[PDB]
Amino acid sequence: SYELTQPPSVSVSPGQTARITCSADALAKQYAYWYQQKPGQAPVLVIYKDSERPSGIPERFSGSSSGTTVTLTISGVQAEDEADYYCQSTDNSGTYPNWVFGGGTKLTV
Amino acid sequence: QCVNLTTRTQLPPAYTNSFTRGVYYPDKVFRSSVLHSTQDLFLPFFSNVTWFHAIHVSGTNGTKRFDNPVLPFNDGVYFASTEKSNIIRGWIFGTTLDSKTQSLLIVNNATNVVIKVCEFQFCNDPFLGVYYHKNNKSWMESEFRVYSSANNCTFEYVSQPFLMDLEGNFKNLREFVFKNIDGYFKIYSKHTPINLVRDLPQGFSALEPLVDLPIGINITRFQTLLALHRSYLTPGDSSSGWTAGAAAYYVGYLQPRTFLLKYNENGTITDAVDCALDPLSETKCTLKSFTVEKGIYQTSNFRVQPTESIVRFPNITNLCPFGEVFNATRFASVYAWNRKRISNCVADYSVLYNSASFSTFKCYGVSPTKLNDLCFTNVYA
Amino acid sequence: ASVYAWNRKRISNCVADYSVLYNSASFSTFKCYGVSPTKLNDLCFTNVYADSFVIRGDEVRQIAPGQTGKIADYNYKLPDDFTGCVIAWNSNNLDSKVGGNYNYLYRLFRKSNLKPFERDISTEIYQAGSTPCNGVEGFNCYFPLQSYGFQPTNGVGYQPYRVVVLSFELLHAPATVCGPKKSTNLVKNKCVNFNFNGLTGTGVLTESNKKFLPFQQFGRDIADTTDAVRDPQTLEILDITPCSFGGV
Amino acid sequence: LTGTGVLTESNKKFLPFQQFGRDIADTTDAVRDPQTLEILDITPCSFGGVSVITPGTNTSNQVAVLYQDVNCTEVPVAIHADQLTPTWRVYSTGSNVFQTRAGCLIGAEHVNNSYECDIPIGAGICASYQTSQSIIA
Amino acid sequence: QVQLVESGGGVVQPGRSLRLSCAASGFTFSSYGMHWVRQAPGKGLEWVAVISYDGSNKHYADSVKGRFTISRDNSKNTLYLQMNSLRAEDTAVYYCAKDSGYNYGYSWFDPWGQGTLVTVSS
Ligand SMILES: *[C@@H]1O[C@H](CO)[C@@H](O[C@@H]2O[C@H](CO)[C@@H](O)[C@H](O)[C@H]2NC(C)=O)[C@H](O)[C@H]1NC(C)=O
Ligand SMILES: *[C@@H]1O[C@H](CO)[C@@H](O[C@@H]2O[C@H](CO)[C@@H](O)[C@H](O)[C@H]2NC(C)=O)[C@H](O)[C@H]1NC(C)=O
Ligand SMILES: *[C@@H]1O[C@H](CO)[C@@H](O[C@@H]2O[C@H](CO)[C@@H](O)[C@H](O)[C@H]2NC(C)=O)[C@H](O)[C@H]1NC(C)=O
Ligand SMILES: *[C@@H]1O[C@H](CO)[C@@H](O[C@@H]2O[C@H](CO)[C@@H](O)[C@H](O)[C@H]2NC(C)=O)[C@H](O)[C@H]1NC(C)=O
Ligand SMILES: *[C@@H]1O[C@H](CO)[C@@H](O)[C@H](O)[C@H]1NC(C)=O
Ligand SMILES: *[C@@H]1O[C@H](CO)[C@@H](O)[C@H](O)[C@H]1NC(C)=O
Ligand SMILES: *[C@@H]1O[C@H](CO)[C@@H](O)[C@H](O)[C@H]1NC(C)=O
Ligand SMILES: *[C@@H]1O[C@H](CO)[C@@H](O)[C@H](O)[C@H]1NC(C)=O
Ligand SMILES: *[C@@H]1O[C@H](CO)[C@@H](O)[C@H](O)[C@H]1NC(C)=O
Ligand SMILES: *[C@@H]1O[C@H](CO)[C@@H](O)[C@H](O)[C@H]1NC(C)=O
Ligand SMILES: *[C@@H]1O[C@H](CO)[C@@H](O)[C@H](O)[C@H]1NC(C)=O
Ligand SMILES: *[C@@H]1O[C@H](CO)[C@@H](O)[C@H](O)[C@H]1NC(C)=O
Ligand SMILES: *[C@@H]1O[C@H](CO)[C@@H](O)[C@H](O)[C@H]1NC(C)=O
Repeated sequence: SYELTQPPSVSVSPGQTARITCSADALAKQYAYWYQQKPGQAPVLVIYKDSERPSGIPERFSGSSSGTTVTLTISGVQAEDEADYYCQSTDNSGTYPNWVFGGGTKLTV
Repeated sequence: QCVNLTTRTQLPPAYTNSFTRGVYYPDKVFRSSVLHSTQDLFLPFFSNVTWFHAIHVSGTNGTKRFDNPVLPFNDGVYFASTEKSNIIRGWIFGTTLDSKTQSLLIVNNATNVVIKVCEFQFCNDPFLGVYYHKNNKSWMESEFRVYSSANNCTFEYVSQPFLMDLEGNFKNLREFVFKNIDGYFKIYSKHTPINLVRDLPQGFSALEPLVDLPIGINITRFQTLLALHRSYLTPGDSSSGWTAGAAAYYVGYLQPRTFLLKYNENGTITDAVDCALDPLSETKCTLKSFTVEKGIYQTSNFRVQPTESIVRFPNITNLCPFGEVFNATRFASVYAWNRKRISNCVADYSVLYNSASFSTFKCYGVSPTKLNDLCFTNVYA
Repeated sequence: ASVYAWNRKRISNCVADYSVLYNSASFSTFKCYGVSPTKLNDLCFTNVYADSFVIRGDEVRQIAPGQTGKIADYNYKLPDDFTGCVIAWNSNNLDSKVGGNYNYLYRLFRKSNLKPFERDISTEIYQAGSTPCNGVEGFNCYFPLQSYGFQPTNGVGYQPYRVVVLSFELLHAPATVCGPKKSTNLVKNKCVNFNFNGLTGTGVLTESNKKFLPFQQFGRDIADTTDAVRDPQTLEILDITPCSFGGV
Repeated sequence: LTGTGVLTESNKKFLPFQQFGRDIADTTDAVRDPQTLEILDITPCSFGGVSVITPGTNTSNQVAVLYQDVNCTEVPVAIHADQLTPTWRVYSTGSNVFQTRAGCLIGAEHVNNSYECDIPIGAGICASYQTSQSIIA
Repeated sequence: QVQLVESGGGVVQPGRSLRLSCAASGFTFSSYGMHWVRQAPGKGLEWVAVISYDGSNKHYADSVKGRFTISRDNSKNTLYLQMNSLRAEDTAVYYCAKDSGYNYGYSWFDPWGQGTLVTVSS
């Protein structure tokens, strides 16, 4: 039911930081997950549980949450990170579990 | 909304010993330093109680599935639970446990008790989904997956939780005796911390009264509500749920017994004797004392109780002609009253009040309730 | 409410004065079992439940312990050890309407007799015959509930009768509802007629060192004389000694 | 006629106008079964002809039982040991079974040597608590 | 390389049935739940369907409740999204993903299949 509010696009120069923040009223009480969808490729998990990085993802990617807002920052914007980034949280409000996504960010290097 | 779990596969029964547990306070009169004899529904001493782990891991692969069987409710039940993580949340009581008949819901979340009597459409596997929040982890939010729909609610009751917060070998014994007598569901409970005793402990704890619920429903079967910490969509290989069911619950059935309860100076039941257990207890109940002296004592019968009843009536098929007696087109005058002999038939008065309403119905020498289970020699109308 | 689903209401934390009912309602039936109606003023009750429904005039005789019939078997049965008062009054002016009041239902058929204070609100089809009903009405398959069908031109035994059954519990628990009697002062260490929560007696009272559980009100060592009571206003526990000093 | 008891077959003969029987006139000893015309006599289920021989509770908690005026082979039948708890099945039968003229004593060890009487069982039989430590008769 | 390859996607007229077959390899298929997520062209991802590990439970988005059905064959380690009565808004790149959490309230999608383009032709 609740919609995650994600910015349409960000523009970051290379060799810098790139914080991607999406906030929702239930994001302060439920976990959020980050996926990267490179153009022409399937989405891959990047940050899950708001802080935890699975193996195979480079160490640049780091995540944290600040109450309502959750954020995804990159410790060095390489050209390989130019992609689409999405949020996800699980709404248990209805009879059965629901999975809500975000709009997505166009990150440009 | 309900979620379908796997087939229970009918695990074989397992029993354990209940060393003098299930004794509750029968009355609300402060008694001090006296031995009181009460005949009521008590769990027999040293009985075989049926123990079920909340989560059983019995498969070769390592399947974890709740053992939530629907179990009978024969004249009362003692539900004892030894858990450490609040995975048992409550019970449901009813006969058909569907929308046809009324059912009783008892469920315990983190804040209060919800007691509801409605016509619940219970699913096959009722449970509560439990998930901790992201930053606090001090309480557990609960998602109710017990019934599909609830209608015709006639009771509502909220109070402080029956089950205390159990949030690592600090198991606890929570014991409750449930009785449904004369339209009231009576609940009696005691909470005691236990230590290194896997099964039921040896000792005596008296169950203090909790609530008397005027539910006014018929109860024949009951089930146990469990908390599902793991996920039904993705089952973990292991450790997702609570430690392969170290937690467990015990079910025993009350029976009509005579107990000698010993109230101490502070008013507490400190010891009891089951008169039907051994001959020493029969002597104790005959003498009304917990200490007997040397010698021989004649003891009255407390050892045998009838379990089955037989009815033997003559081979009579036809129904009595009460239509001729009661629905005649003309009746005799009072000075010449009509006497008719009724014989060789079955006296069923339940067919009479389908359409006939009797303003006066007075029975002398017999009670009207006992009129069904009786045979008469000669009947004159 | 209807008799098949009778309305049970809890009465607590108030004063049970029935003398306010003298002006408005006249009760055709007022029968108290386990208590006398004259002693009803000077008594305190622990829990009171009002069971309210509507029956016919000919069926008011069935609201009694030890009775049988249609209501006493299939609709509303009172226990044998019933302590409480059955109240019933004619309501032909209210319940019955012109053309037929079919808003009150009753249970013709049930597989077994009701147990005391049980409510069956199930509307499943009764299987009178050997053939299964299969959830549809037909021959030997009757809907268990039917309407009274009240009319203002009906007879007295077919007229509406409103019934309230007040179920009590006397002198066993702390009481929340009491009678119209006005409380007085406490005279300690003197021989005086006393009335504690409806418990009447004659004797002397002393202060006691006993401790009562919160669900306990009276105290009996030997169970034929009330030793100690919890005074209703001040929560101190007073034990009662008989006034008679016959040891002379 | 409702009751609780045990029934045996009876050799009594009833007149055609008789249905119930009352030799003592306060208990219906015999009855005619309604379906099959055989006559069944009703014995009470209560077997109160049992006496518990015990030492002090301060001394011990083990007892012996004397079933009065019955044979030792009919003790499980007379007390209905099938419908009893398994703790009473210990005293229904066992190795320590002694047939006396007063009754059948179960739970005490018979000894050929004789001592003075302290717990009088009867018919010349006495019981004591003597040596591990057990009840002897 | 827990790999999920799907196939069976193509152009279609509205009001015709199309069945999507997502194969699985490299992991215990029966031990993990599975989802379907669609991504409309030029728009973000959207979840549509759930199947349980056994297949005993399934939920669908309120927009496409009842109009699709989802099933799994544990023997052939293949996931199925049987779709009926397609509309104009159903055009997307459907992805078969795998549920990745073991706790009740929350879940996520760690592996994802390459995608099948379901196109509706008006
Ligand atoms: C435990 O359950 C009770 C009853 O279901 C909850 O209490 C009610 O919560 C709703 C919100 O969903 C409120 O609108 C009501 O006013 C509450 N009633 C009472 C009597 O408190 C309670 O919030 C639940 N607690 C938790 C932690 O889930
Ligand atoms: C119990 O709830 C059911 C819900 O279906 C009630 O059935 C309907 O109730 C409404 C409102 O009283 C009536 O207008 C309908 O005519 C009823 N339909 C049926 C199927 O009878 C039902 O009346 C409620 N009461 C009890 C105690 O059964
Ligand atoms: C309470 O509900 C049970 C449901 O089983 C009732 O038991 C059934 O009663 C019918 C009516 O005689 C019998 O035909 C069934 O064989 C019984 N089933 C069982 C399992 O016993 C019971 O009668 C109900 N109690 C009351 C007072 O109505
Ligand atoms: C639980 O299982 C039942 C029975 O398999 C599911 O109910 C069936 O759902 C299918 C698909 O929607 C229907 O075709 C059947 O008609 C339903 N049968 C019944 C008995 O209702 C039920 O949906 C499952 N619960 C879930 C998926 O959570
Ligand atoms: C419990 O069952 C066992 C096995 O049948 C039996 O040996 C034991 O005596 C029983 N305990 C009881 C009924 O007290
Ligand atoms: C954490 O839970 C406790 C107990 O419910 C509550 O008092 C406190 O406000 C909560 N704090 C947070 C961080 O929500
Ligand atoms: C009763 O309570 C008193 C409180 O002082 C305590 O000393 C005593 O041990 C208690 N008696 C028993 C045996 O419960
Ligand atoms: C009594 O006779 C009347 C008239 O035929 C009939 O309507 C009614 O059903 C009869 N009642 C009974 C109980 O036979
Ligand atoms: C009852 O009310 C009287 C009058 O206000 C007061 O004096 C007395 O203390 C009260 N008793 C209580 C509150 O227990
Ligand atoms: C009574 O009826 C039953 C059922 O048919 C039958 O088995 C039995 O023999 C009959 N008894 C007599 C005495 O006719
Ligand atoms: C037996 O009595 C003595 C006093 O005569 C006492 O010291 C002892 O504790 C008692 N033993 C038991 C087991 O009651
Ligand atoms: C008891 O039964 C045995 C079995 O043979 C018999 O020898 C003995 O005489 C019987 N005793 C009495 C007193 O009937
Ligand atoms: C007692 O006497 C009997 C006589 O048959 C004999 O069998 C038994 O062995 C004797 N026991 C002892 C301890 O002397």
